[PDB]
Amino acid sequence: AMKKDSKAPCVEVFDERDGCKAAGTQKASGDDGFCVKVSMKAIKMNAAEATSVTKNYNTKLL
Amino acid sequence: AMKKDSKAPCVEVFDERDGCKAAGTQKASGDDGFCVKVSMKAIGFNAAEAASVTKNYGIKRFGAKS
Amino acid sequence: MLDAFSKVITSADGKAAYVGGADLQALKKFVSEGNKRMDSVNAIVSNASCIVSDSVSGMVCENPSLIAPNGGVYTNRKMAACLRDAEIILRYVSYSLLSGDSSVLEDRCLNGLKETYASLGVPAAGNARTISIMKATVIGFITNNSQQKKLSTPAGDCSALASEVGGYFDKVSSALA
Amino acid sequence: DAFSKVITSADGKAAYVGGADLQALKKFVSEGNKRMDSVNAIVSNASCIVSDSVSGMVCENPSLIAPNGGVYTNRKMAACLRDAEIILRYVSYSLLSGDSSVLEDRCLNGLKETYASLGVPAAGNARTISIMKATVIGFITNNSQQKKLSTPAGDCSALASEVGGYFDKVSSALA
Ligand SMILES: */C=C/C1=C(C)C(=O)N/C1=C\c1[nH]c(/C=C2\N=C(C[C@H]3NC(=O)C(C(*)=C)=C3C)C(C)=C2CCC(=O)O)c(CCC(=O)O)c1C
Ligand SMILES: */C=C/C1=C(C)C(=O)N/C1=C\c1[nH]c(/C=C2\N=C(C[C@H]3NC(=O)C(C(*)=C)=C3C)C(C)=C2CCC(=O)O)c(CCC(=O)O)c1C
Ligand SMILES: *[C@@H](C)[C@H]1/C(=C/C2=NC(=C\c3[nH]c(C[C@H]4NC(=O)C(C=C)=C4C)c(C)c3CCC(=O)O)/C(CCC(=O)O)=C2C)NC(=O)[C@@H]1C
Ligand SMILES: *[C@@H](C)[C@H]1/C(=C/C2=NC(=C\c3[nH]c(C[C@H]4NC(=O)C(C=C)=C4C)c(C)c3CCC(=O)O)/C(CCC(=O)O)=C2C)NC(=O)[C@@H]1C
Ligand SMILES: *[C@@H](C)[C@H]1/C(=C/C2=NC(=C\c3[nH]c(C[C@H]4NC(=O)C(C=C)=C4C)c(C)c3CCC(=O)O)/C(CCC(=O)O)=C2C)NC(=O)[C@@H]1C
Ligand SMILES: *[C@@H](C)[C@H]1/C(=C/C2=NC(=C\c3[nH]c(C[C@H]4NC(=O)C(C=C)=C4C)c(C)c3CCC(=O)O)/C(CCC(=O)O)=C2C)NC(=O)[C@@H]1C
Ligand SMILES: *[C@H](C)[C@H]1/C(=C/C2=NC(=C\c3[nH]c(C[C@H]4NC(=O)C(C=C)=C4C)c(C)c3CCC(=O)O)/C(CCC(=O)O)=C2C)NC(=O)[C@@H]1C
Ligand SMILES: *[C@H](C)[C@H]1/C(=C/C2=NC(=C\c3[nH]c(C[C@H]4NC(=O)C(C=C)=C4C)c(C)c3CCC(=O)O)/C(CCC(=O)O)=C2C)NC(=O)[C@@H]1C
Repeated sequence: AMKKDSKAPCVEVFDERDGCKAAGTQKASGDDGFCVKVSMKAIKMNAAEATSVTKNYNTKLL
Repeated sequence: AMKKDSKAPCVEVFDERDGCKAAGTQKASGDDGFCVKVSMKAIGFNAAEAASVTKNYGIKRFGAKS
Repeated sequence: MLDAFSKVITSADGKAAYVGGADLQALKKFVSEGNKRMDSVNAIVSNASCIVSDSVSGMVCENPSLIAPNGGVYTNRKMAACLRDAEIILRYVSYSLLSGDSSVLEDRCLNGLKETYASLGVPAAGNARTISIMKATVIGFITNNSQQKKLSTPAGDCSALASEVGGYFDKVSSALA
Repeated sequence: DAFSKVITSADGKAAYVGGADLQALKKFVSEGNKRMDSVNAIVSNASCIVSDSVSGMVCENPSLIAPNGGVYTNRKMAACLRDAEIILRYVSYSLLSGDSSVLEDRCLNGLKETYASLGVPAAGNARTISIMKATVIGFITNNSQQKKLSTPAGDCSALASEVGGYFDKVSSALA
């Protein structure tokens, strides 16, 4: 059932084949450069984006 | 002196005069709807944006001048 | 483990799962066109904000009564709830594309949604248009038909994955009609 | 001093100013309300401002992305986009506080020399800053074409000139 808690799967995809590493980001096992992160997060309301759409909806992407 | 630690002031501005409040977000005294938040954080690299600029730099967006 | 992603859906620990190396190689093999599929999921999530904003904006610009008094997204509070919903739906679609099926989308996002919207007066026509624009936008990225921003991928044909993600949006549309 | 201490704190943990404190802060600098909308314009659009400016630097001089180029490889491009955002944020803080002392002390002092040692090209920086400047002034003066600010209609030319001056401080330091 849809739980009414605004929680959705947030997926992040990483391709670090170029060899560039940030400290404290190694959280899975592997050395081929690939990683996928998935978490369940409450999707929060975004007042700034809401305000902008109200103002700017009639403008197509330029 | 510039400290080479990537740290910069991160300012957020809030105008909640419309009376919409989110639970647990009251962080200072006041009821006029205004707040300013400032923290000092290291600004992180954004691989996705970098990859996109490399690909798309030649596209003029936003109705900008050449 | 092949349940790496799916365990997150039911977990109560609030912890992310990270899948790499052999575990990721197995999950990519488990579904079709693993590499192009990851690029497609990445296209959705990396652009989620602009996808949601352009879609809700197009819903309003084609039907500006939605933002007039008594309208579906009149007031910032309602406009925010709508953009939030569009994002939630977009994210369940992104997960469907990652996992290779719509079971979680149907169970945790769509099951009971139409009833909720009916009780709230969230207009079905507007919802239909937001979904159709989100669908068009995602297909646009995946098929190299995005004019403002192209994906940074090897050149090739992603039409099968575009059809698959299209099917996922269609599950949403059919549930809410 | 509420914000000032955030700059000098060890963890840089968030401070919040609201109510009477915020009211007093707004009274100490000119046009407090328009100033807050102006700061909000910068930070709310930080990603697009930085992206369009660096993009323009490169489309004007595509050799910057060729081998040996200032932003060749994702690692270098990302460091550039980071610096652009860092500078933009020190500029936003200058507009908030009404002066450039923190910008000069913690962002600009030593920056030209650091860039000299790395081979970060001054001409590219100059273009990136000029575009960031034009973009921000664009928002504040209702000249942005894709997205307009949600503010009461009026004139913000004085604040646009002020923020222009903060960008010029950056340009001068890096020239
Ligand atoms: C934050 C994104 C923006 C939204 C949303 C919006 O409505 N406007 C936005 C940005 C913006 N950009 C400018 C000005 C310039 N942008 C560029 C880079 C662009 N031009 C090119 O030739 C290329 C490469 C193909 C680009 C990526 C340039 C050169 C400028 C002009 C800078 C100058 O005037 O010296 C503005 C300012 C208003 C305008 O549209 O010109 C905004 C608001
Ligand atoms: C994620 C933002 C985008 C980037 C970056 C990019 O390169 N393309 C992006 C978005 C995108 N949008 C569409 C399609 C549509 N967008 C709208 C809304 C727009 N049109 C309007 O009339 C108004 C109100 C004035 C808007 C805000 C609409 C209606 C569509 C068409 C939907 C359909 O086909 O039924 C696409 C798809 C490719 C295209 O340009 O159509 C992209 C990639
Ligand atoms: C109603 C649902 C709105 C909406 C509100 C949200 N506000 C969010 C964050 C937030 N707001 C403030 C300002 C508020 N707190 C104060 O202490 C004072 C004045 C004394 C005010 C005016 C702050 C400081 C914050 C951040 C809190 C923090 O830093 O911990 C917020 C959270 C967003 C998120 O977490 O992603 C929401 C949802 N949002 C909307 O879209 C509708 C219109
Ligand atoms: C070098 C400076 C790059 C760059 C790298 C960054 N990566 C960041 C986050 C991140 N990366 C991964 C994938 C990595 N971890 C693994 O365990 C594996 C495989 C086993 C890989 C390939 C993950 C999982 C994460 C996030 C970790 C988390 O969620 O906490 C990252 C962080 C950005 C940030 O902090 O916001 C950086 C900077 N970034 C660049 O732009 C250059 C090119
Ligand atoms: C439609 C989606 C796109 C398109 C995509 C293609 N991607 C191709 C190959 C490819 N992509 C990746 C990265 C991907 N795999 C991962 O595991 C992750 C992160 C976890 C990502 C982001 C890899 C490793 C590969 C294969 C090796 C390579 O070529 O670099 C690809 C080539 C065909 C194929 O391999 O099936 C295509 C066509 N291309 C397009 O034109 C649209 C926009
Ligand atoms: C140039 C920047 C803009 C422009 C801005 C104007 N803003 C005006 C008034 C105004 N703005 C706010 C909100 C602001 N004050 C705060 O404390 C915070 C958050 C902490 C924010 C976001 C208020 C409260 C006010 C005054 C009350 C009101 O009128 O709503 C304004 C009116 C003139 C003035 O008050 O000085 C202008 C012109 N307008 C533009 O056209 C450009 C784009
Ligand atoms: C935007 C395209 C729509 C629109 C959307 C609105 N939705 C509103 C409230 C709302 N939405 C949901 C479903 C959401 N919560 C979840 O947990 C999940 C999935 C896991 C989803 C998809 C719920 C449960 C609710 C009610 C409770 C809540 O707000 O959190 C909403 C507010 C309506 C009102 O209060 O009157 C709006 C405006 N509205 C539109 O006009 C377009 C078509
Ligand atoms: C982008 C518009 C430029 C460009 C920028 C690059 N900067 C690079 C490294 C770098 N930048 C700084 C200054 C930065 N750190 C701070 O703490 C502050 C202010 C508080 C700023 C403004 C430092 C200290 C460094 C080196 C150490 C580090 O990265 O943390 C950089 C990498 C260069 C290289 O490694 O060779 C680039 C590419 N490059 C361009 O071409 C345009 C003009």
